Amino acid sequence: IRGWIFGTTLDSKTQSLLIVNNATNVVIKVCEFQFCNDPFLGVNCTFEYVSFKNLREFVFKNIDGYFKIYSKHTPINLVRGLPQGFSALEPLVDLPIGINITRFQTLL
Amino acid sequence: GNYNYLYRLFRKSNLKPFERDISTEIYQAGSTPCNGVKGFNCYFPLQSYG
Ligand SMILES: *[C@@H]1O[C@H](CO)[C@@H](O)[C@H](O)[C@H]1NC(C)=O
Ligand SMILES: *[C@@H]1O[C@H](CO)[C@@H](O)[C@H](O)[C@H]1NC(C)=O
Repeated sequence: IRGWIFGTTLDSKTQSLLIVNNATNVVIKVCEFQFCNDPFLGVNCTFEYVSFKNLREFVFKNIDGYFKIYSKHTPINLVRGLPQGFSALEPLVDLPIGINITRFQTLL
Repeated sequence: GNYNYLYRLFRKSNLKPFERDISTEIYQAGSTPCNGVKGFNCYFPLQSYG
């Protein structure tokens, strides 16, 4: 898993947000995009930003035109599903994206 | 008149706080689907102060 897309129509006549994770970099972008019918990662611009054995956890929420990201990392044993235990996610970013959101999709 | 400056006079629903929306689809003002053409109850949602 290496990115996400969020929006109302997700492409075409409305704005949407893209996130991509790129080995050492991260890229975040907003546009009236026209992505693929079946998106991929491997071998306009009205906002832009740049920077089993493990479980990565995230929360995405949109409030007052800001988009808030929280995250956590942990090692794990359980192969089947989310492990019984406890840790709390901590804030990464609070982005002034302004768009409306209704749908999302994972990139992998 | 200067027409570089525009305001939206019609929308489907009110903005959420700090919501931004640049979309330019034809506003359907009534019963009939507009399919991206102007007409009776089918309007461009932007206007200018001029
Ligand atoms: C992806 O990361 C590589 C390695 O840092 C970098 O060369 C490349 O420019 C990044 N992609 C973008 C869109 O900048
Ligand atoms: C946000 O987008 C959805 C899907 O198009 C729409 O139903 C809703 O009315 C929009 N919300 C606002 C506050 O405009």
